[PDB]
Amino acid sequence: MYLRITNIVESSFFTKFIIYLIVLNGITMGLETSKTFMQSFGVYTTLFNQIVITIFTIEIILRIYVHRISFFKDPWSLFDFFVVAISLVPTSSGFEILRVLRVLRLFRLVTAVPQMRKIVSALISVIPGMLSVIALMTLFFYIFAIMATQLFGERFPEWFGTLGESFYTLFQVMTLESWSMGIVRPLMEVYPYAWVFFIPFIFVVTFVMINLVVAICVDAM
Amino acid sequence: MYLRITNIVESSFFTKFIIYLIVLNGITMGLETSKTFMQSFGVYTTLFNQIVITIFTIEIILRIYVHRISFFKDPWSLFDFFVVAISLVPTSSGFEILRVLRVLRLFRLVTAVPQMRKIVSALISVIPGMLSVIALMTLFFYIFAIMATQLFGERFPEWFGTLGESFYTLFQVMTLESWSMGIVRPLMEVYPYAWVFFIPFIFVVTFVMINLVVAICVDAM
Amino acid sequence: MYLRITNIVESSFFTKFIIYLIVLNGITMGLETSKTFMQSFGVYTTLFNQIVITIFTIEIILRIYVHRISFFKDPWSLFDFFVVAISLVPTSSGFEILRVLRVLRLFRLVTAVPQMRKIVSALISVIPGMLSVIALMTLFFYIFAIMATQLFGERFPEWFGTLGESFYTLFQVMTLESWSMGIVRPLMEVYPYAWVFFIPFIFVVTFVMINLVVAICVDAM
Amino acid sequence: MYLRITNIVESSFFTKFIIYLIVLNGITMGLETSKTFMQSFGVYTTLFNQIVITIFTIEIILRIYVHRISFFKDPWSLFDFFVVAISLVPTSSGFEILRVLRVLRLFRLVTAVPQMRKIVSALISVIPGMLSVIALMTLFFYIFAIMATQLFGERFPEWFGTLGESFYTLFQVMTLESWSMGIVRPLMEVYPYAWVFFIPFIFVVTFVMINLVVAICVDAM
Repeated sequence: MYLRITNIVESSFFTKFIIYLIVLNGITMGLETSKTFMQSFGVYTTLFNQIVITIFTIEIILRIYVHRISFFKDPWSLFDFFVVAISLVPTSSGFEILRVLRVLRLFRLVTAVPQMRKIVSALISVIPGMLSVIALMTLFFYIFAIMATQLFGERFPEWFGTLGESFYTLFQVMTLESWSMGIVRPLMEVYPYAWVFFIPFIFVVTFVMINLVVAICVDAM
Repeated sequence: MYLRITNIVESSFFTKFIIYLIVLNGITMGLETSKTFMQSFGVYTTLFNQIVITIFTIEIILRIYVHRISFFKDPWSLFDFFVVAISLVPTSSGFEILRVLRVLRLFRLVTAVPQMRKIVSALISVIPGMLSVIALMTLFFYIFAIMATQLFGERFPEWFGTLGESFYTLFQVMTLESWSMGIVRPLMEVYPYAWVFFIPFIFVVTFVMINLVVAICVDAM
Repeated sequence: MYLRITNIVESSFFTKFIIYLIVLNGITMGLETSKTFMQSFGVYTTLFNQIVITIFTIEIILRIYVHRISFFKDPWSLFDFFVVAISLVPTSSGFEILRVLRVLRLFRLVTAVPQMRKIVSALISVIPGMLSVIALMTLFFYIFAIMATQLFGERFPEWFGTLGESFYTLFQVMTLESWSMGIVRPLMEVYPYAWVFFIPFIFVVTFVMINLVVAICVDAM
Repeated sequence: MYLRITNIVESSFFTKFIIYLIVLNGITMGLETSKTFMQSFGVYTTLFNQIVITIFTIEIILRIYVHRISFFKDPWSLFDFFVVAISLVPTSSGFEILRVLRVLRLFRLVTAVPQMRKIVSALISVIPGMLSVIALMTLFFYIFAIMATQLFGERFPEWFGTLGESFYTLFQVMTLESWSMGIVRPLMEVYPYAWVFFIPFIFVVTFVMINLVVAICVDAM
């Protein structure tokens, strides 16, 4: 029966059918959002969901047979696998994160549809040639975060009282959001030289970003 | 008479004249702004308005005869058409949106004048080679908008209570405006892990935009 | 005597002497800033100023003789001329703008010193191939500014009650500063669809900027 | 014994060992952050600190013998030298700045590890080809800082009362943070034309930065 199913799976109708449900369930997720719609077509949608997830487990099963080991070595199928598994976990139990994470299946539309795979693929290919810099940066944040925690955490618990607190704040300063009016001016009210810690941080972190950008452009060209 | 008129439309004086009015109506449009001016040269300008729209419906007609089917296949013509059309809709009735959209006619200066067309044409030519990414992103915003609405809309109605409110807020976060001080810090007051939903979102969204820019730059090369 | 002076001006000592005073007066301007220093070396500096400006008028005079018409056709000398003229205007009379504008002479250091001329020259060379786009943009702002003045100036006098008010605000939105929390969220409290006017504005204005950037990189390469 | 030691320093185990401690002291540095941890493994870590700095002064010495004059001519060596030196300065005395600067040792991980050196080296190599612009800009900030101080320092002490306060504020405006809502709008409440000093400043500063980026990108190509 292998080739029998292998012809169903490998078929056109099959994919088109799946890609059909994606956009269908996708639209349903947006309506499941409305408190009103839920009072009307409430159940209609709830059932439509259990249906799709079933149809999708069947599909993922068929695909594994038709691909055996190859499947669990294909990034795209792996995703499809993991994304459907989450959707499988009972509506209740544990936290509703999983209940929310289910919407991640709409990402199935990137997998199932070529071109999308193309862009995503092209974007990710760039990541590798950025890890050296990304690593440099994380070391940088780690070092400055530890320094900030012990330089301002005492009098500024909210923004630097912790290593993670400091990580968050330093990240914020990097995006340049409210860094002066929101964090450094207030800080200088107690530590007049805090600017000696942040301006440099801003320069180094900005310079890198600039370079990083350059890299991608020049390397792609 | 075809060739008779066709020689008027195709004439220099014709274009130069139309371009003359554009800049004139254009200038008079900025005075129509002054509460004071409107108390003096008020009517002068009002009449001058009906005059220009007249002359312009004339011009648009002639052009259609001299071009027939070709006119309604010319992007620039079409624009000129739809922009003068609006300007035609009666001063009253419905809403004043239309009454405001009239100023869109000053865009005719991009049409009537070469060079401007080159830039607009050059800018737009790039759009098509961005649709794969723009689609990817929209999908992304859609998925995260749904998640956010069901994760923070209960306690944060203003920013996430709705799918559309969430779209707006997520766009704001993308432009990085007030994302930390104004949205995420407050959010973490109730949801300590909210940073796990927004930092990644900021990374993905930022990465893409970076790439997209590379593309505009690389492809032009 | 021409060649006599033409040998003084054209000399090395001459330039080095001028470039010397620049950095000298430059440092003096930074001290003239201190309320304290002004209570001590107050006059010392005030005289040192009248001296330099004199020495500089002499210099600019010599240069004109040694160059005649060529002078008033050299951008760099013209600047030097205009910048010294302002410094000439009496300390009193009119407004102190001129009194402040005097500090513009420190820009003499860009003129007098090569390399600086080089960079400035290279930066400005780019401007020309940006005017088409810059023009497009100014038209854009003009049109949207007029629209905003008549769409929100009534209920938001501070930010849109005027054509110029609107120009300023729209510029702010372009730099993306407080555009949502600061201007559009508040605006939507009265005009729920204001986002339909600003998001597009943000996209168009951002797209252009992105392109503009690309241009310079690609054209320079 | 030269070659005897020279074979230890030059050995793999030597480097791997040093790199081992870096990551160890590194990890222990993030725990030294926890108020709690310090109440438990408090001393454990404290002693482990004196141990590492010891081992490191040893390592730095050996290296100097095996390299002599070459050591104090190696940027990376020098860094390792000056970073361990600080870490040597007694826990007490003077200020704890030094006590905090100790964490800078984790930067040794950039030194001791190749690849990291490549990036840092690659990033820095670009700096030199930016000094002409960086000089131009600094001149610019200096001139505008002086002007601003004498134009708004009287009524706006916090942001412009001083040459240095002005430097800080102008830098903030350059990063575009809160420049309108937080600085210029308030300013215009007393000085209606302040927009004539800041928009141009924003244009010049933005233009340059754009170019500077082009340079990093173009030159790498």
